[PDB]
This record gives sequence, structure tokens and C-alpha cells, in this order.
Amino acid sequence: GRRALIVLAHSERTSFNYAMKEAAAAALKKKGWEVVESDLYAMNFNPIISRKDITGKLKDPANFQYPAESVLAYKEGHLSPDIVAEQKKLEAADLVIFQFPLQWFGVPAILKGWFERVFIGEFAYTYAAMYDKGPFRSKKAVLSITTGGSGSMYSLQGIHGDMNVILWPIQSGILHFCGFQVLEPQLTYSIGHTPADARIQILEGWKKRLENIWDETPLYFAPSSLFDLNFQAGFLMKKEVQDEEKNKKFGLSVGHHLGKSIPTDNQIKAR
Amino acid sequence: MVGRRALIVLAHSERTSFNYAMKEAAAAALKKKGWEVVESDLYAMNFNPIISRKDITGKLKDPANFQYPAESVLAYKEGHLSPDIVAEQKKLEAADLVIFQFPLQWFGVPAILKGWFERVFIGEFAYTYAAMYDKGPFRSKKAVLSITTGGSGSMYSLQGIHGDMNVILWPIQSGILHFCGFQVLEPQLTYSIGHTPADARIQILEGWKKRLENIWDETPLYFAPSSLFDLNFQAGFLMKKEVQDEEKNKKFGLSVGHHLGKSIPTDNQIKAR
Amino acid sequence: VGRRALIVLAHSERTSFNYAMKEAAAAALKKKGWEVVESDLYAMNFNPIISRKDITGKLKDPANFQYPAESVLAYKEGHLSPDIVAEQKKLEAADLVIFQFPLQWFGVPAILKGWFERVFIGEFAYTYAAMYDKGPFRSKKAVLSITTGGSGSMYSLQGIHGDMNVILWPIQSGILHFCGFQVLEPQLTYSIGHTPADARIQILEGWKKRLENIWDETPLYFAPSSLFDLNFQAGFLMKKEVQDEEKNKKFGLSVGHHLGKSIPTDNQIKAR
Amino acid sequence: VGRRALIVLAHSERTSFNYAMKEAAAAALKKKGWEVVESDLYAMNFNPIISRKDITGKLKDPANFQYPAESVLAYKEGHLSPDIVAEQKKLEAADLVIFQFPLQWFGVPAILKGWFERVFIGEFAYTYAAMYDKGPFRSKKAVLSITTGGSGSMYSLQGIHGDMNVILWPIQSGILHFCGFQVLEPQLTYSIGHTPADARIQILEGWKKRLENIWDETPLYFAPSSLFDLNFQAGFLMKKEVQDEEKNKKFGLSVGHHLGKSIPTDNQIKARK
Ligand SMILES: Cc1cc2nc3c(=O)[nH]c(=O)nc-3n(C[C@H](O)[C@H](O)[C@H](O)COP(=O)(O)OP(=O)(O)OC[C@H]3O[C@@H](n4cnc5c(N)ncnc54)[C@H](O)[C@@H]3O)c2cc1C
Ligand SMILES: Cc1cc2nc3c(=O)[nH]c(=O)nc-3n(C[C@H](O)[C@H](O)[C@H](O)COP(=O)(O)OP(=O)(O)OC[C@H]3O[C@@H](n4cnc5c(N)ncnc54)[C@H](O)[C@@H]3O)c2cc1C
Ligand SMILES: Cc1cc2nc3c(=O)[nH]c(=O)nc-3n(C[C@H](O)[C@H](O)[C@H](O)COP(=O)(O)OP(=O)(O)OC[C@H]3O[C@@H](n4cnc5c(N)ncnc54)[C@H](O)[C@@H]3O)c2cc1C
Ligand SMILES: Cc1cc2nc3c(=O)[nH]c(=O)nc-3n(C[C@H](O)[C@H](O)[C@H](O)COP(=O)(O)OP(=O)(O)OC[C@H]3O[C@@H](n4cnc5c(N)ncnc54)[C@H](O)[C@@H]3O)c2cc1C
Repeated sequence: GRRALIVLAHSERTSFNYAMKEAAAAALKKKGWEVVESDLYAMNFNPIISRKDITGKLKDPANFQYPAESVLAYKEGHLSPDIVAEQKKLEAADLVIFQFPLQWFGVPAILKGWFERVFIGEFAYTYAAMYDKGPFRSKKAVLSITTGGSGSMYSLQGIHGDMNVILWPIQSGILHFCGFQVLEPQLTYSIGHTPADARIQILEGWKKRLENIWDETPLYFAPSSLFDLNFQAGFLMKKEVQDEEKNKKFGLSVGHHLGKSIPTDNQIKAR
Repeated sequence: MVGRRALIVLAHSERTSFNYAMKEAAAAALKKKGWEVVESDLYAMNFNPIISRKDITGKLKDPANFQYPAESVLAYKEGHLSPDIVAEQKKLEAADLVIFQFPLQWFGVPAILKGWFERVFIGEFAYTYAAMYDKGPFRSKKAVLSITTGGSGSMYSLQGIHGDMNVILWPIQSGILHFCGFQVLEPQLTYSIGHTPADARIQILEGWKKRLENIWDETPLYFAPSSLFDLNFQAGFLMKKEVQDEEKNKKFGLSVGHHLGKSIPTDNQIKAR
Repeated sequence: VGRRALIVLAHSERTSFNYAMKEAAAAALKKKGWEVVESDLYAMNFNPIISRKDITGKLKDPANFQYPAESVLAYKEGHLSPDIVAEQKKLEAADLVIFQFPLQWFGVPAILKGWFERVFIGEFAYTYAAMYDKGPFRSKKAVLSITTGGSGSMYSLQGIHGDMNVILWPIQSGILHFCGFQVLEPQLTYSIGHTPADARIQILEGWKKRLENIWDETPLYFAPSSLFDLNFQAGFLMKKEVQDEEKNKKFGLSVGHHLGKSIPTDNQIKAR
Repeated sequence: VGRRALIVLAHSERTSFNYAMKEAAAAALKKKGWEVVESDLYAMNFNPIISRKDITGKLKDPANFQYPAESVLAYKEGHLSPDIVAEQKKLEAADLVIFQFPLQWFGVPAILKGWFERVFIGEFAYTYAAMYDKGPFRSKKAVLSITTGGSGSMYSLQGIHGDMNVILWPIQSGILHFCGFQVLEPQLTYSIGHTPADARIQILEGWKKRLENIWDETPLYFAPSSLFDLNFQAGFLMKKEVQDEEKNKKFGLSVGHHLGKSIPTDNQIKARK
């Protein structure tokens, strides 16, 4: 018995996004996983950070700062209960699946708000424990994305540009920052021009992948051990790691390109 | 100069914040050079950031199989979008300059600003598939990002723990603003604002107001022209085969997204050439 | 092996007579064993505006930008925008260049005008030592294929609009010959909008017939550059002894070099 | 005095002499109490390409599109793209139009060429019934202000490039006079990049001095339309009795109406009694 959380950000039960969530629950339950869901639209989830997220005494109500107040409110246990219930599902869960359509080169607004309200300091990150040292380093996360546009548009030579660049702020900035090991994303391009027989293959392919999802290699992010983790050094890359990397042709990752070339499909394929 | 309009979009809840100070300073400086200033303070408006069926107030084409792209476009052309959307679309049409003032939240825009883009930037109004990037509806307008961060600038340098800030800005500046046609100006990046002493904050404000006096004369950031690509479904919107041949031997790529497996031009998304 | 031809087309619509004239030219030329390459400017979404974005490297002086100086530096160090370079390579390869366009406001359409401005850079297409009949493209031939809505009487000597030879002069001499091209007799299709479908098909067949022997035609007469003093101190004026030889003739040399006298009949329309 | 002027400028750079000449013109005109409206085509990011996107309503025949027919229908039913309409309103208001541009390949720059093509629609700017001196703009005056890289000797009667009168003809007659404008003597500023700094200052002062009395100047001579038979059966040819009156003269009427004879000295550069 391991547990999985499936976060879904689509309003319509008639959608392929909903079909992909149902197929994931089917396949996982049948291998004996426990499955919990957050269907954000069906919950009427509130995505706006406000003062109403703290139900106790504010430290300084004349000069409100969400970072400081939310962290205090987590440690004394008076966060809004809608936030707390989501934090408990995450703690229980070993695997987290995010199922959403790509909207304006990012996550939908309602999923963005979920991250903002649920991933509070101390719970999901500290400045002492970032990246591969973060609270969620026992857990794995995977993005399941659908697009309206075709995969050629998001290739190296496409009108929109490299999909690896677009995924970087989400997979590194949000998921890995908090400690998750991030698996290869499930990219379903141009789903609205796909005939019915091909959609059935894609669903079967998804279910087949989930049977051994735990055994997969994760994506490569630069270990935090390559950097000086303190305020006086500037969180800069160590002088001896800069010397080792000077004469290599490739950079480390999409964000740590170091003025050089980006390793092919850094954010899409494991090494 | 006179007869020109500016829209200032603000995504912060608190009137005591530096983000609010930066909005007030921008309106002051712009009004004094004879601009008309219209505001969208998204928290003060109680703006609704969730796409739903309630955004269309008329007859749905197919209520059994609802698709937001198809329905929203129909609703725009027959003029029965929710009036909260229409009022924002009118400010955009009137405006020559658009300023986005927000704090960086999880390496992106706040959820409420993200929702504004989703509900207001409808097909036909803000983009068509026939008119993308530098051919888009908003090519007569200019946009600028004004961002504040909690972490210091060294953390977002080439060798910082978080990585290149140019990568982080790319999906917003290219994906959203340039896609719709905007000429995108150099972002105003105010790093580690909460750990800045009081006299330095005053300089930053004065620096912002000084820049806005001649904002219309600035060169925009470099994006790959759409003329380098075959813009139709059969070619895949790929870069033209003879432009791929001319670029094969160059050491640098074109932009952050069009790196072409090569090196990224220094500060492509932060400084104009 | 054989020879190459470039066809530049400036019309948006595939259902137009201009598009039919391009297809007919490619058909006829390919069948005589030419290699045929195209620049359909509207289908390419070609960008016709000169800007700084045309230089992709370091500008020499970004505070005081001058397109002539910067574009020439950028050509010699090889960091022009690749859309410009790809067009320059088709021109280098090409022996014959055909320009197919409708007359718009007594000139070329804006998109073709922009093509000239962005592609015909200094050093590549002209120097200063090498103007007119000494220019880089003196081994190549060019022809204008023009359509009008108005009839040919309107552009005759006594027409409301005036001599068509005057209208063609800035394009054929100012742009094409300046860079070295030998310029062939233009293909003028007057009043195409009142022509029935059977007559349009004859005009196309007439065009294809002309292209079978296009290389053997004599070019239009422009004044040789050898009649002028080619340096800054003399003002690039016509030599004093050539002014003396021409003083007592009744006709001038060309439309631009009329010399205050009569213009040779159809100087810009017919070869001698 | 209580009159309006439009200044069309076609240069990208604010550091240019073309920009200086526009600023000097606005200064001098405003000081004599003119209202001055501008079209800075590069600062507007003006779109110079005619397309179907210029008509925002229903096309008459989308299977066989013709820009002349459709644009004229779209003008009369009022669904032209608003970028076109805004420029047409400045022209309607304006009594004097000044075109400030550098000579590029013996003509106007591409962006100004496109402005003519998109803004000067049938019915608004010309009909086939009302051409030349009977056209819609016969109450207005227009003047060209041109700068060249080459020296004036090169564009003299005996210069390598040939007569400047011939080069100006398709623009001043073909575009401006065709629509009805009275055309004033062009302001020709030769070899501007090799002029010393004190001489550039004189040229500017000379320009400002000329604009003080610009309304009182005589226009250039074009052949009146009353000399021709204006109908399809006659071929719009010059009347048989006017050909008889001109048979004995040594000079022609204009650069385009040379009639196989000599061209009046500086027909397109200097006015006549
Ligand atoms: C505001 C907004 C912004 C957007 N921005 C972008 C962007 O930047 N980039 C981009 O590429 N796209 C963008 N999109 C488009 C978006 O990514 C796609 O519309 C979406 O991913 C398509 O997936 P869907 O789940 O909504 O499909 P649907 O069209 O709802 O479903 C796909 C098809 O599969 C069928 N189907 C349903 N259930 C099943 C089943 N069980 N088995 C088989 N077939 C089934 C459906 O009926 C339908 O025919 C945007 C959309 C919006 C609304
Ligand atoms: C959900 C969330 C996610 C975040 N994610 C990130 C992230 O990914 N990366 C990151 O780097 N940061 C992140 N942050 C931090 C965020 O960017 C900062 O908290 C924000 O930029 C601070 O800006 P502010 O306007 O709120 O400053 P405040 O703290 O509200 O104000 C700054 C200072 O200026 C003073 N001041 C106010 N008005 C004036 C005035 N008129 N003149 C002079 N001084 C004045 C204030 O009193 C204060 O001292 C996140 C924050 C949140 C809440
Ligand atoms: C901005 C602008 C400015 C202009 N300025 C001027 C000007 O200064 N002077 C001037 O004289 N005119 C001017 N015009 C008019 C212009 O010259 C004409 O409209 C143009 O020459 C017509 O050419 P086309 O190929 O577009 O004709 P179309 O109308 O496209 O073609 C004519 C007919 O041929 C048919 N056809 C197409 N292919 C075939 C085929 N294979 N076989 C048989 N029939 C076929 C078409 O269906 C059509 O009915 C201007 C027009 C514009 C838009
Ligand atoms: C594509 C192209 C095609 C061309 N074709 C032709 C052609 O066919 N024929 C031809 O003759 N030329 C041609 N040229 C050259 C062109 O006509 C000249 O470059 C142009 O006229 C120069 O004007 P400018 O305003 O750009 O000058 P600039 O070089 O911008 O200015 C000239 C000088 O004046 C100075 N200056 C600026 N402002 C002021 C001020 N307020 N007071 C005093 N001095 C000031 C500048 O700093 C500089 O020293 C072509 C150029 C291009 C780019």
C-alpha cells in the first residue's frame, strides 16, 4: 500500500483531461494503490491569497505580509481548513499527479492558486532546506499536460519555442524547489485533432506507464551541493565547481545553462 | 506626450506595500507628462480569475460538449461576454502603454493576474492563428513588466541557486505578451525589496519615475520575427528551411526559446540590443 | 547543365491573373530546362520594414544608428538577419530575375519596395566604384511584368496619366540598372479587369512564347557610365567633351538624361 | 492662422536630421497658431501591407477577392480597420500635409508607400469621375521634404542619376495631384551626411522661415483635366482642339505630358508665374 494524489484542473467531465484522470485512478487502484483526488473545479476551490487564509490573530495587521503571517499561522495551527485538508493529502501521498490543460504557457489560474495557498513556508520549503534537501524528497511528482497546438510548434525550430524552457519554472521552480523528484512529463499534443482510435491508444499507453511508474529515473536537476548555501556567498555556484565545468560544452540544466548549450530534452527525458 | 493613454494592472492586496507605491509613482510621473491613466487594481475590484460557463451570458452553441476556446470566440463576435470582461477589453483597446505591477510568486505571475489573462485575452480580440507574434492585434502597443522579488539578484544570475531570470521571464514576455503582438520593453526588476534600507527604496522609486518620462522612446526586446517561420498547419509552424541553413554555422541562438541547441544571447529577456 | 531563374511575385491572391502569370512563367521556363526558384512575398510573410532587427550582432554606434553604414558592416562580418541572407543567395545563383506585380500608385507595391530596401545592401548589390553598367549584377538580366486597371491610351503620350516611360524610369534605371542588371523590355498587360476569360488565356500563351527565347533579346538603352566623370570632386557630371558632342543633336539620351531636349520614343519600353 | 497641418514622417531614428526637420516644422507652425497633428509611422508601428484583415465586416465575394472593389464597399458601409480610419480623419481635418522622408531607391520608403496604399481608398481620396484637379482634396495643399545621401550635381540635368524632376513626377502627379492636392515646391536637402554642422543649422532656419508664409505660395503646374475627354469611349485622350493649339510650341506641358517635345525647366521643382 502506497498512496497517490491526483490534482485535476478542468471544469468539464466530458473532456479528455477527465478521461486521463479516470484512466490513472483505474490503473493505479488495480495495482493496489490508495487514490485520493483534488478536483479543483468540483470543489469550487478558492485560488486567491488573502487575509482570510489566517483565522487567528495577525502579528502586524497594519503592515500585512503573506510570507511572514502564513508561516506563523502554520506553526500555531490556525490556517483556513480548506488549506489544511489539502496539506494532509500531500503529507499522506507518495506520488502526486497533476492533470491539466496548458493555458497561456503555464498552469491554469486555479491550479496556480492552489500552489500559492497550499505550499506555505515551513510545510513545503524552508530557506535552510531548498531543492534536493526539501521536505518532499521522499515523494515523486509527474505533469500530465494536454495542448491545443501541435508538437512541432514547441520543438527547437517551432514558432512557440522549446517546450523545455516552458516547463522549467514549474518543474524546477515549484516542484523540485520543495523537494519532489520529478518524473518525465506526459505530453499529449494537439488532442483536439486526434481521431477516436488514437485517443484510445493514448489512454492505454498512459495506463501501461503507470504500472511501473515508481521504478522510473527522475529528471536531472543540479544538486544543491554544487552551491554555497548562505547569504554572504550569494547562493552562488562554488569556485571549484565553476572550474570543473569551464571546459565542458554542455550546461547542467535549462536554468543552469551557464552561457552554454542546454542538454537535449533536460526537462522532458531522463538521462 | 498628450492624447496618449496608459493602463496599469496591479496584482497585490495591500495598500501599504511597495507594489502599491510603485503604481502610485507611475501614475504621478505619467500624468505629469500629460498621459491619461486608467487602472485595474485586481484585488480592489474583487476580480474573478476563473474561466467558467458564466463568462458567456447568451446561448451556448453546444452545451453538452463545452469548449472554452470555441464558445468564448463566438460570444465575442456576437457581443454577449460577461460585462466584467468587456470593461477590461475596452481599457486595453484605448491604451497605448500597459504596465504590469506584481510580486514574483512561484516563478510566475500571481493566480489573479493569470486569471485576468485567461478571461480577457480571448481569441479574435487578442490573437488569431492567422496573426501571431509580431503580426498580432496589439502591435501598436507597448507593455512592460514591473516585478519585485524576495530573493536577491545573485540567486537569479547565471550561477545562482535558482538559475537564469531570463528563462523565468520567457513564458510571460513571449508566450503571453508578444504572442498577442505587444512590443515588450525591458522589465523593471526590483530584487530583494524587503531587505533594502529605507533610503535605497526612495532611489528606486525616483529611478522608476525618471525612466517613465521617456518610456515611449525605448527600444524593445528582441524576439525572432514571425517572418522566419512557415505559418500554416501543413508545415508545422517550423522555421523556414533556408533560414535553418543560414543559422547552422552561428555560435549563438536567436532568443531564450529559440536557442537552437546553442548559447543564449546574454540577457535576451532583460536588455535590448 | 543550364541556367537559373528567380521569380519575385507581389500579389496576395492565388486566384489572381498575377499568380497565373507566375505559374505560366515557371511552366514555360522549366520545360526548356531552366531551374526555377521563387519568392512569393505574400506567401512568405516577408517583412518589408528596415529596422535595427535586421542586424543580429553588435552595432558599431547604437546611439547614432545609420542603416547604410551598419547594414554594410553587418554584410561583411556575416550577421545580417537570415531572411535577408536567404534572398541574397537566390539572387547570386540567378541569371534571370522576373518581377511580377500589379501597378499600385504609379509604382511597385509596398512589399516589393521593402524587399529592395532590405535585400539590396551596399557591397553586395552596389559599391560606389561600381554603379550602373559596372555594377555587381552586370552578368544578369531582369524583366518587369506589370498589370494595370487602366487602358493603354491613358498612359500614351496624350493620355490623362502621361507617358508610361516616365513612370518606369525610377524602377528600371534607379533600382535595377543602378545595381548592374541588363533590363529587358517590360511585359505590359493593360486593362486586365475588362478582359474576358478567353483573351486572358491568349495573353498567358503569348507570355510563355516570349520566355522560350528571353535570353537572346537585346536590352533597353541606358547612357553608359563612360560618359561621366566618376569621382566626388567633379560631381559625377557628364564630361565636358561629351556635352559638346551632344549639344547639336535634337534627341536626348534617355528619359532621365533628356538634357532639356526630346526623349527618344519608348526609351523604357522598346530596345533600339 | 486657425488652420490644421498633418506631418507624415518616415524615419525610425529620433537622432536623425529627418526627425529634426519634423520638430522644426511643428515649432514654426504652432508659433503662427496652427494646430499640428502627427503621423510618425515608425513610432506607430504602422502596418504597410494590404490584406483582407483591412476589412472587418462581411466580404462581398471571398472566393475572388479584389482589394479595390472590397475596400470601397467597406468604406461606404464603415467597416474598415480602425488604424486606416484614424489616418483618414487626420487628412479630412488637415489643410496642409507635409511628407518628411529620406529618398530610398529613388522613391518613398516602403512604410510610406504602404500608408498611401491602405489610406488612399477609392471614394475617399479619388473617383474615376473626379480625378486630378477635380478630386476630393482640391481645397488642400501638400509638400514633399526629401533628404538625399547623394549630392545635387548627381541629380542635375547632366548628373549620373539624371533629372530629379523625373523622379518626383510619379509621386507628385501620380499620387498627390491625382487625388486633388495642390502641390507646393519640394524642399530638397541634398547630401545631408556630408554637410558641416553650421550649415545644417542654416537649413533648419531656412525651413522654419519658409513655413511662416507657406499658405501664400504658388503651386506647381499640372495640365488641367479640362484639356482631356474624360470618358471611356475617347480613351481619356487630350482633346483634338488642344492638340492643335499645342502643335506649334517648342515646350511640352509637364514632365509626364512632354508630348514628344522638351520638358519645361524644373516643372516639378519650381512654380510658374
Ligand atoms: C484560456 C485558455 C488558454 C489556452 N492556452 C493555450 C496555450 O497557451 N497553448 C496551447 O497549446 N493551448 C492552449 N489552450 C488550449 C488547451 O491546451 C486545449 O484546449 C486543451 O488542452 C484540450 O484538452 P481538453 O481536455 O480540454 O479537450 P476536449 O476538446 O474537451 O476533448 C478532446 C476530445 O476527446 C474526446 N474525448 C472525451 N472523453 C473521451 C474519452 N473518454 N475517450 C476518448 N475520447 C474522449 C472529446 O469529446 C473531444 O472530442 C488554451 C485554452 C484556454 C481555454
Ligand atoms: C505565494 C508567494 C510566493 C512567492 N514566491 C516567490 C518566489 O518564487 N521567488 C521570490 O524571489 N520571491 C517570492 N515571493 C516573495 C515576493 O516576491 C515578495 O514578498 C514581494 O516581492 C514583496 O513585495 P511587497 O510589495 O509585498 O513588499 P512589502 O514587504 O509589502 O514592502 C517592502 C518594503 O517597502 C516599504 N515601503 C512601503 N511603501 C513605501 C513607500 N511609499 N516608500 C518607501 N518604502 C515603502 C515597506 O514598508 C517595506 O519595508 C513569494 C511570495 C508569496 C506570497
Ligand atoms: C492600392 C492599389 C493601388 C492601385 N493603383 C493603381 C494605379 O496607380 N494605376 C492603375 O492603373 N491601377 C492601379 N490599381 C489597380 C490594379 O493595377 C489592378 O487591380 C491589377 O492590375 C489587377 O491585377 P490582378 O492580377 O489583381 O487581377 P484579377 O482581378 O485578380 O484578375 C482579373 C481576372 O482574371 C481572372 N483569372 C485569374 N486567373 C485566370 C486564368 N488562369 N485564366 C483565366 N482567367 C483568370 C480572375 O478571376 C479575374 O476575374 C491599384 C490597386 C490597388 C489595390
Ligand atoms: C534603403 C536605403 C536606400 C537609399 N536610397 C537612396 C537613393 O536612392 N538615393 C539617395 O540619394 N540616397 C539614398 N539613400 C540615402 C538616404 O537618402 C540618406 O541616408 C538620408 O537622406 C539621410 O538622412 P537622415 O535623416 O537619415 O540622416 P542622419 O545621418 O540621421 O543625419 C545627418 C547628420 O545630421 C545630424 N543631425 C541630426 N539631428 C540634427 C540637428 N537637430 N541639427 C543638426 N544636425 C543634426 C546627424 O547626427 C548627422 O551627423 C538610401 C538609404 C537607405 C537606407
